[PDB]
Amino acid sequence: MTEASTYIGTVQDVNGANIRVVLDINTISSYRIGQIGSFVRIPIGYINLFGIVSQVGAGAVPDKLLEVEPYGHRWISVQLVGEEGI
Amino acid sequence: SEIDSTILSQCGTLFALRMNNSSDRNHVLGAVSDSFEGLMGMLPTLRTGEAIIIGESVRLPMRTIISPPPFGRRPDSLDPDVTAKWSNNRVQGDYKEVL
Amino acid sequence: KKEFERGVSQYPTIGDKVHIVTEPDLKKIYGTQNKKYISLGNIASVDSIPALVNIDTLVTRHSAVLGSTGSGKSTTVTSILQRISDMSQFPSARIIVFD
Amino acid sequence: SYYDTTQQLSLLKHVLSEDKRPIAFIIAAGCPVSIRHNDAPLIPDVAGLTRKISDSFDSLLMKIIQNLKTTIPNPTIEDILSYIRLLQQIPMSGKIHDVENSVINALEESICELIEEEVNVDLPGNATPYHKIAAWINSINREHQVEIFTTNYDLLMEQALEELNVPYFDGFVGSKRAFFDIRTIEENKLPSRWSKLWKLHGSINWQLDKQTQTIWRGTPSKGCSLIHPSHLKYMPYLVMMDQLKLFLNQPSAILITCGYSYKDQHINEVLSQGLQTNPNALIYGLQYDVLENYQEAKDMALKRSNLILLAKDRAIIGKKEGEWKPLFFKLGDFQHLASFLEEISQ
Amino acid sequence: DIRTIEENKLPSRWSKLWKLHGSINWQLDKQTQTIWRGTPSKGCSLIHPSHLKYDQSRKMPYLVMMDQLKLFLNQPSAILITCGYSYKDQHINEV
Repeated sequence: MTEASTYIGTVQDVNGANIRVVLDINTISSYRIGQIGSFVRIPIGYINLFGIVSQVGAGAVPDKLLEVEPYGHRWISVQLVGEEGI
Repeated sequence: SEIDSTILSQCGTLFALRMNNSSDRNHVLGAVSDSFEGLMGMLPTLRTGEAIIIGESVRLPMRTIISPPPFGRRPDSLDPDVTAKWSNNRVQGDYKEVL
Repeated sequence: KKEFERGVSQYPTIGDKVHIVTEPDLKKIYGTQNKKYISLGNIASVDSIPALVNIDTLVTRHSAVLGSTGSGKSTTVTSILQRISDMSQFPSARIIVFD
Repeated sequence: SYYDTTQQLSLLKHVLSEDKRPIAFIIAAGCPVSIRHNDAPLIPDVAGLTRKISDSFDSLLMKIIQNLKTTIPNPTIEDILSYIRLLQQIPMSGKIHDVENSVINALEESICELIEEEVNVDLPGNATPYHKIAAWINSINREHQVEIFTTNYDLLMEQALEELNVPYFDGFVGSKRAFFDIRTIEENKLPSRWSKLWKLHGSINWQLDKQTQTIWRGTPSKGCSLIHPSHLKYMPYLVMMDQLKLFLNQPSAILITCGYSYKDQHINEVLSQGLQTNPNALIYGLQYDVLENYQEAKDMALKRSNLILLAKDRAIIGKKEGEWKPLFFKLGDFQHLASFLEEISQ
Repeated sequence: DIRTIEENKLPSRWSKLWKLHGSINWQLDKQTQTIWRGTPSKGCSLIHPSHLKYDQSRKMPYLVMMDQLKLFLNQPSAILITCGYSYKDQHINEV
């Protein structure tokens, strides 16, 4: 059905090992939402890609989005760490 | 990050494995002459064994998986095993011979 | 129908269709008929491809291996040295290791 | 010229972990032979049935065998049954074997009784592979339900799927007589939760009531069965094969055959037609034997690109034969496939 | 030709003719199941095609014509006229 429990957002930019994710939870802010030291899980078909948050706020927004819309910051920057095998 | 740049710049081929910190990655990227932006962003998340061969010895910069050596002979230093030695019961010693 | 040569001749225009590279195309790209190149591993995408690497440029020009201590660089170096010094193919190898 | 097992298994695990793609199965006679109840196999393969018929029954049987072998190789039970029914089609057919007829009508009944009493073997405890498959079926709430096709005459699928009560539908609707329905097959207006199981070669509980010439399933009577491979009645076979063909035309459809020997003829042709019609269809042919023993499978693999044939020693993929990278690929065995399915289930 | 039946892309003014029981100019091919139509062969003809074991499925003209009739009937049409039928065939009656 809808986005189940433990849902944050969708990937919207890949630079190899620097993922940028757009938040979907409007005003949850409370397991707390992704902090700086928190981990996130990205499942790809069968395996889960684990990553660590690195930047939250205006630091994760792409350069051109800031020039276009500098008042909305709902982005986080994830750096991939490792993957879970079989 | 410690190797002289004037020496690392003269090496024809580089086998870039996983580099964690940022100084090493910058120092390596500054010493490579055939860079693809698609692959050079993959350095921090390379698997244990994967290599990125770049230089004059290959037609294109390729991301490979080096064929493992056959089991039974792998590089392993014979350093003392701390946990195994510390888990043993303490026997009486003869320190007169040590002197 | 000759081979894969670096550098394009005429650039695409608006509306040109973009496809995806299949495994035979990868064999065409990363393959060569020269006798100097030696297979050292497999490409990450599909494991059926050999990673051909020249050996004249590897030794004569220079080489270098860089990576973190947790990335298993010792195993990679051991595999490379064992592959270069194969007895059946290279009976007259000459290597000195400053362990 | 070389293939690696690990990448193939990884690809298959990736495929099975998508709920958008409809999934199906083919459970041939090679699965029951893979489980041992007593020292003897729980259900022998077609060669076992042929040997049992030969040593259990004599002169007219040998005459029929010689007549069929005059132009055909080593026979099966289906071959001799089809020959018997073809003889029954002609009224004055008793002069072919100089038996004056009316004896073949009893010999076929005796053979049917023997087969129906032999195949009723019951299922062992909850450790059977079919139980693992049934548990995997309802583990995930897939939006497209998995269909199952079986060529087996027995009822191991029924017992296994009912021991772990799961949604089920085989075409027959009813409680006392279980009259076979055709319309409800064709509209396909059923909730997604209900599973679909279809027996192409017929079961042992099927009884032909004659009289009004109607078919019904239920309690297995003595001697009266519908074991027919295809038969030539003036039918479940045609509509059910049409259902299989319609399924193979669905976009991004995956079909896995376990224990199938590809020796049948109509099944191979309908599979080839389905593969050629929709290029997005994909069939995983899983065998447990040397690849050289399946000539028809080799021809289909060399003809249809989107058919993947995997054998114990060699494997042909994309019209290119090859060998495993250092027998391998134990996934051909039914037990190993069931363990794989139950470990991927969680 | 078989596929052009299924794409059904034909001129609007063009009509369709199907012979359910076959013709006297159809002739099979010894090498493979072809059933090509041409000059009436000397003695060789396809009359009442019912013995082919469905070899090389969909190549039999009977099944494709039957499916064409079925798909036409399934169309939300409103007219169908028959003449001279004795209703002595079970296969046509059932469909």
